[PDB]
Amino acid sequence: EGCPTNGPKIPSIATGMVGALLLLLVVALGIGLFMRRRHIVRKR
Amino acid sequence: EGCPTNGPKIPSIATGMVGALLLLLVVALGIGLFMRRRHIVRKR
Repeated sequence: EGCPTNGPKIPSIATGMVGALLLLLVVALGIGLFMRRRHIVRKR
Repeated sequence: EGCPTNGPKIPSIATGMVGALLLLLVVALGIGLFMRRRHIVRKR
């Protein structure tokens, strides 16, 4: 209105939270599928 | 010197690349140690 008042805004650092979550899910999918596709043998 | 010239500088978005890599390594360590510590049984 007249003076600078902090409101509902997100900083730049937040970028790390988004990219982290996104990639996190991507990595999880890669590993899992890797175990499924890749065969497995019983070893003592 | 006189006019605005782009140089060797990094934007804010880069923050996502750093946090992603850092966390990525952290998560990898957690999972691994989890498998090592946690016992395992042979199941068909």
